[PDB]
Amino acid sequence: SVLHSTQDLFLPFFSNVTWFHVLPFNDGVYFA
Amino acid sequence: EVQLVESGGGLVQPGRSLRLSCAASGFTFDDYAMHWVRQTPGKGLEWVSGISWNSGSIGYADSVKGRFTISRDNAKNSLYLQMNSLRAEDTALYYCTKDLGLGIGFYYGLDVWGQGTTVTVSS
Amino acid sequence: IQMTQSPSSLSTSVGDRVTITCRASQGIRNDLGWYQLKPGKAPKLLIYDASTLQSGVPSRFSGSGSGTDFTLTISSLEPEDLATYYCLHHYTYPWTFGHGTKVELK
Amino acid sequence: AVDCALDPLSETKCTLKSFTVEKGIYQTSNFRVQPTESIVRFPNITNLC
Amino acid sequence: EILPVSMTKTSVDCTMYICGDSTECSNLLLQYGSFCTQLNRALTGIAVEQDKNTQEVFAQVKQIYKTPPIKDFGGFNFSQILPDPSKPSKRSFIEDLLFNKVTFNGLTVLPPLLTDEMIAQYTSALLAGTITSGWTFGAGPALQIPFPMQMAYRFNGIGVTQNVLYENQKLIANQFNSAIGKIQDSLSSTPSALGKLQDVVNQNAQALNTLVKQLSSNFGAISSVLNDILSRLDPPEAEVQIDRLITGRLQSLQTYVTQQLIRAAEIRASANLAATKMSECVLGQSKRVDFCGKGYHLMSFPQSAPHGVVFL
Amino acid sequence: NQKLIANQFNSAIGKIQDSLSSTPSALGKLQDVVNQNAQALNTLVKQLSSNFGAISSVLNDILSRLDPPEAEVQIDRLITGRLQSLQTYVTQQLIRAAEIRASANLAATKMSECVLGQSKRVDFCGKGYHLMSFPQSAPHGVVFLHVTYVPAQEKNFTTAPAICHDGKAHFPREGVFVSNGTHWFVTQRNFYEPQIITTDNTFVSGNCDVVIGIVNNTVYDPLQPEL
Amino acid sequence: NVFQTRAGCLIGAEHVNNSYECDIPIGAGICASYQQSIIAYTMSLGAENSVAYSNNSIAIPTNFTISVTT
Ligand SMILES: *[C@@H]1O[C@H](CO)[C@@H](O[C@@H]2O[C@H](CO)[C@@H](O)[C@H](O)[C@H]2NC(C)=O)[C@H](O)[C@H]1NC(C)=O
Ligand SMILES: *[C@@H]1O[C@H](CO)[C@@H](O[C@@H]2O[C@H](CO)[C@@H](O)[C@H](O)[C@H]2NC(C)=O)[C@H](O)[C@H]1NC(C)=O
Ligand SMILES: *[C@@H]1O[C@H](CO)[C@@H](O[C@@H]2O[C@H](CO)[C@@H](O)[C@H](O)[C@H]2NC(C)=O)[C@H](O)[C@H]1NC(C)=O
Ligand SMILES: *[C@@H]1O[C@H](CO)[C@@H](O)[C@H](O)[C@H]1NC(C)=O
Ligand SMILES: *[C@@H]1O[C@H](CO)[C@@H](O)[C@H](O)[C@H]1NC(C)=O
Ligand SMILES: *[C@@H]1O[C@H](CO)[C@@H](O)[C@H](O)[C@H]1NC(C)=O
Repeated sequence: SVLHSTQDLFLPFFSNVTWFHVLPFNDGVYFA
Repeated sequence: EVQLVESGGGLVQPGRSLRLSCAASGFTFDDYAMHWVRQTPGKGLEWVSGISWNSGSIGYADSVKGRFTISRDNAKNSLYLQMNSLRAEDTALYYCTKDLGLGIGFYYGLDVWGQGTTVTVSS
Repeated sequence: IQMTQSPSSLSTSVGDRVTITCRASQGIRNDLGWYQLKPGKAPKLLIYDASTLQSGVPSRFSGSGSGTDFTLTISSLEPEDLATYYCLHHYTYPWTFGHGTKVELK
Repeated sequence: AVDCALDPLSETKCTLKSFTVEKGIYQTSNFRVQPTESIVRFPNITNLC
Repeated sequence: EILPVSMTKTSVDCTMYICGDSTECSNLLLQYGSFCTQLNRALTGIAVEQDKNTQEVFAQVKQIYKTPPIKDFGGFNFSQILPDPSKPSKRSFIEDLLFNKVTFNGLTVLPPLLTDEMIAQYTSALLAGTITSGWTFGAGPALQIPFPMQMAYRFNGIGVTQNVLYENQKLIANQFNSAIGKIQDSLSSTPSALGKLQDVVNQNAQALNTLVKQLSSNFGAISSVLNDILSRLDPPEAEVQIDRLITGRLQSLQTYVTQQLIRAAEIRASANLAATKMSECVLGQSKRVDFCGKGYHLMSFPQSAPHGVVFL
Repeated sequence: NQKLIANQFNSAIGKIQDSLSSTPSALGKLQDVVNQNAQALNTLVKQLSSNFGAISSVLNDILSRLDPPEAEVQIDRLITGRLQSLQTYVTQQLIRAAEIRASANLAATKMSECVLGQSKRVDFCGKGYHLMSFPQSAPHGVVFLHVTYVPAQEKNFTTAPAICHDGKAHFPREGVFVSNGTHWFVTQRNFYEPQIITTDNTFVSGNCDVVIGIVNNTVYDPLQPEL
Repeated sequence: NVFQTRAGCLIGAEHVNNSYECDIPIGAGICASYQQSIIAYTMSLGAENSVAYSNNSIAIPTNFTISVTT
């Protein structure tokens, strides 16, 4: 029940990510 | 029946001095500000100078500043413009007008316009 | 304080509403006048202050606007109405006239 | 969550630490102009100490 | 009577002031981070009040009033207070006189919400309303009344029968006109006439100079130029030197901010008094002994002055 | 006009409830006070998590790791910072409290002048001519309901300073001389109640020469018809 | 929607010729309101009401209104 501000999160909001049906690993990667 | 009559407009050599007199009739002269307006043949109307009822407030156009003097005689009902260092650009049709206000306060505008006089500056 | 008047010229038919716009470099509160100039005739004071018509001026002419932007409107054009129009600010010496707008029949 | 750098409104929320922002004008950032390049001017000396 | 109403709005960027675009200094300043925010917030509050002060004193009536284009209202001139085209901002003769007499890093000055022209227009409206409608425009619908008759009402308030005014109208008018004439001379001759307003200006400037000067103090560090320390000592050692500067510069801001808060409070008190006088002295006839001048009060006129108001 | 006045008063009171409810910012002034105090207190609490240059912001940790000689240095940094944080807080409260005190004094004055009497100050107790005020308690404050009389529906009439009868100037003892069309009357200034000019309501000051604007008219005499 | 103001450059607001009562203060006599896009306009001091002033004319109220204020 608190709002905390931190710099840990690394995913930019509303960013178009590459779509695939070797990819460089740059400062972490989000996989879905 | 307010009538403003202009006089003293004539051909003048450049650099000479000329005086314009406007005669006022049909209204109380000491109850309204007076203004001078000139119509250039090739250009739109240009405001030249304005004087209040008691002569306390006087204004001049930037172009004519320092060469033109406006004076009024309340007793004689006459408006005088003195022109010095005349130049070719000055040639125009000069009109004496009557301000609706007193040159001070909240009401302004040129209610009455005289027929006008022609001044030509040429060599 | 420079006054800019647009359009420089317009052509309209009789019975057509006419709008003329005058703009000011700095705010002039409500001090403005609209003057009608006809060839061979002394200029005439149509409107003073912002929207106050002079006595003896037809109702068709109307004045609008405040501060920087000011507008003059003629509900219906008439043959008599075809003349140049000028806007003069009365805010402070020196008073400055606008370039002027010429109205002519199509 | 709120991404502060996404847009000005988002940034305002981060500064006010509240998701809801009331009507008004809020100063949330400072602006600077970055230097285009680095220029070094030294004396012209050939002699070696 | 001359009353200070507002002070200059100043905003200081704490980070830029303490650290000159130096990332190293900024990281050190992250410690005790709240301090920076608290400072900016405090100064912001001060700035907002300044706008509030001005509105309370001038923006009370929201209608514009104009006097008729006549030379005398029953022999009372009123010319000096009325607006003049010759004057620079269309201000009155007296107001013009008043404005003549008064004379980087992260520091910045924020423009006042109400421009001088707007304030001038407010004063004129108040003045016009009083000359044409007496004290009725502040209590509801404004109703016209001949000025000569208005003065008769004022005389009854002080306790003198109205006949006295009508039988000495001419004399009273001359006396009034003469007094107004002296006002102009008085302000001009007495250089210290507007000292009260001038003091406000000097204090603010003085404070700001001191703040700027402080940036050249070592506070115990090898140098007062941050770039130098950064350009000489290595990171571990530099930290020590930078901390000294941060501590000193940080303290300098707090002192400045604190003084402004206390000083601002004084101005606010003054503004509230000015507001009261505008309502009681200008928009009505006061019975308080010396609230509106010495003697039995009849009427008051408001004239705008830089960062303040002048009441006649 | 008792009935009319009563209805008007009742109607106004009815609107009060609606006004406060509709306008969310109606009690903004009181709300601001609450927020400022809370804001200040949050900041003070937050400051306890700042290092101020020490290895850590948790006192127990430093005590649980470094030895006494070294710990002193670290603790001093924290003490200095935390000490400064309090002074800043205290200073703000002093200045803020002063502002509230000024406000309280004004509230006290209004209670005595507006509620316990009828004030003549122009806008000390609402806009218009003050009649009476009612006090209502509000959280950390007070709300005053001011009842005022506002004139309305004005009409324009010709006016004269004095009336010249038999060479004697007549001045109204109370009110003003008004004229609708060709009839001259004397009326109270605030409200229009025309009454015939008579010796009873006017007083004689002198001849008819000094006054400027005096108009000729007849001043009725009550005694003459009986006699 | 890039406009220049004494306060500074303003973006995302559309200049409006009409003057309205101030809603959000931008400084230097400029205020911003949400009317749907945000609009920037010069604030208006007030409406023009002028009593006809004559030397022999007076206006007397013929009615009254009782008002309660908070
Ligand atoms: C109102 O007062 C002004 C002065 O403030 C009078 O105007 C001045 O009159 C003198 C001569 O008496 C002139 O020399 C000045 O040039 C006038 N103007 C100023 C600004 O001083 C004016 O006469 C007075 N009004 C009446 C009706 O007497
Ligand atoms: C008011 O009444 C008096 C007296 O009846 C008028 O005084 C007369 O004025 C005229 C014009 O000047 C003179 O010819 C008479 O001789 C005056 N009579 C007396 C007895 O003094 C006065 O004029 C009237 N006022 C108006 C405005 O009609
Ligand atoms: C004074 O104003 C009141 C309203 O404030 C008038 O009362 C109204 O009269 C009209 C008819 O003319 C009715 O329809 C309304 O219902 C009345 N309102 C109330 C609240 O009673 C009153 O008539 C006015 N007085 C005069 C003399 O004009
Ligand atoms: C009220 O003013 C009007 C002009 O607006 C005028 O015609 C009328 O005569 C005035 N009323 C009286 C009683 O004089
Ligand atoms: C003026 O008002 C009174 C009021 O009773 C009336 O008797 C008189 O006839 C009126 N005169 C007019 C309307 O000319
Ligand atoms: C009122 O002014 C008029 C001009 O509008 C004038 O004729 C009349 O004499 C004046 N009245 C007084 C009492 O001065």
